[PDB]
Amino acid sequence: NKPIVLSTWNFGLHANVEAWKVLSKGGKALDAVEKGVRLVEDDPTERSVGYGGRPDRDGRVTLDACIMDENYNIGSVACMEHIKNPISVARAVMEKTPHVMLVGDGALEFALSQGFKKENLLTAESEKEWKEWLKTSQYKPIVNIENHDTIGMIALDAQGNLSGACTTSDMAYKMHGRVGDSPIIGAGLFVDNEIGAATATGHGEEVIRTVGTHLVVELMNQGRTPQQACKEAVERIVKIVNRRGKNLKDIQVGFIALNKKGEYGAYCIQDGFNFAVHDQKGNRLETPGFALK
Amino acid sequence: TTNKPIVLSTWNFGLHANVEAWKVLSKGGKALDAVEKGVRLVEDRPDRDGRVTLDACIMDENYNIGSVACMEHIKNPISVARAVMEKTPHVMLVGDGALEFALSQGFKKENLLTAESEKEWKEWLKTTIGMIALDAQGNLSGACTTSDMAYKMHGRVGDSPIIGAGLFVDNEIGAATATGHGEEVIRTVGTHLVVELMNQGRTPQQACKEAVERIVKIVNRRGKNLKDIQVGFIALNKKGEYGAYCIQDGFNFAVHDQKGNRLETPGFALK
Ligand SMILES: N[C@@H](CC(=O)NO)C(=O)O
Repeated sequence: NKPIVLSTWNFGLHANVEAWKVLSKGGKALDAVEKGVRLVEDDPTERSVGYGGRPDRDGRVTLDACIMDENYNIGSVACMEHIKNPISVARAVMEKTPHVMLVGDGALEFALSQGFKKENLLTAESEKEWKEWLKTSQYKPIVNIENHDTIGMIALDAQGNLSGACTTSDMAYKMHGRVGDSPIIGAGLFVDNEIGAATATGHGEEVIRTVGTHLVVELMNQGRTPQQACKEAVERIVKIVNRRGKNLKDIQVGFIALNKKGEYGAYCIQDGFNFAVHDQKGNRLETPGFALK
Repeated sequence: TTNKPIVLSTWNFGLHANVEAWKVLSKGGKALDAVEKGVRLVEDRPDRDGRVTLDACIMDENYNIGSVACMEHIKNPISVARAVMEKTPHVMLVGDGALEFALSQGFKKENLLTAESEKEWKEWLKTTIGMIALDAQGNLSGACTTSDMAYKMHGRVGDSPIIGAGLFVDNEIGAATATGHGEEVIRTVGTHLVVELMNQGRTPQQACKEAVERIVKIVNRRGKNLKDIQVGFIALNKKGEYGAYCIQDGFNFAVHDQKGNRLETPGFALK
């Protein structure tokens, strides 16, 4: 039932508190996801443990984010530098332009024109670690409990409307200009008010290649419970990884989903993914099942 | 009875791209080379700041994908997209980083703004192809490419470089490529939708039409007038059956199999 908000990782547990304040007050799902994410972007303690702080291999912090409302309105930004609140900029792309995605310079120029301010997002430690990783430049992207940077959040409000948001600076030491799943509708996020929503975390390339969240939602449309849909999407990714001659231990993909009745579910390739669910009973960290036994 | 090889592409000028793909396919070549060469032909207006930025993506028979968006100074984006897929651990590069990669792979940096495109942009200030193929081995691939920024905001990205929007290929199901307003293809994840419908037992024709019909319903729920929204798809399955459908009339597509290259007009929803 409802309202209910679900989100990826510890960062999501934190974002959930603000999201829930909006939701419990009868607020719009879209404000609640924007407001929950902004709570973590703006929390200096979260930033200080690395939130939104990963640099690409050129030492540049570049952010991917998108947001989706209950009526297929979307906004997204990819490879955006110097702006701390990318979800809000994505919301502006949605609301203030006839486009759905800006990237690079253009996404920053647009942010600046909407009143957002340039700041340095690169902490000294991250800079230091970057300088150190550059000695060998061995790109080994990892996504787990100790290494992640995503808030994917999906919520059903009091009116029975869905919305969602996804955002990251991951992956650290990506090639400059690299875009993950986080800003791509149907990869890192998809919301259809008639069926359900889903968001994701893990190796973005794999999410993008399988159009993961769209698949999850289409599986809810085809009769699956949210959990079953996440499981089947993950099982699709597992087959594809194998057909590709790759080793599944190198790949983490986690999905969470919400249907229109507020039922929820979650599944992942590997153990080492958790999500946060806040309904009327409170805010909980749950760990779903996984395919790689 | 499989119909292979077969290539389809969007719009009238698909006829010509099809002839380049067919040179590859008629010799038993890979779908992947066929679509690449095909949309290269199309490659051989700027954004509102006078900058020519290009988008492309490519998808082969085994879920390999590559994509470039808002990339400047490189004529043949589809081939950089192919380099992304094959030579990087990533699937999409944009902006300056896509260019820096292109240059490291030996692509030539060039000026893309023609004499007359420049003067038409200054003027305005004062006032695209998808291709899918099935090769002789029975494998699919797809490519699309776009170079018209239509004076949009610097950094705007349409559907051409987004997997599941402008292009999707599943070798155990089929392939689709999209036409029409990028923002609407993106929002509806159009080509992934088409292919999952083929996976739900629709023929390519039925999947294109039902995709479009779901999207008409979405446009309705958004309070927009269908006349302002153009979306369409062409699709191919593993048996070489194909189809095509759109919201509105006036889009054609080109199809080449052993019966030859030809232009066809699909059905449309807006009557
Ligand atoms: N999906 C992100 C990585 C991630 O989930 N990080 O927690 C990416 O590919 O950029």
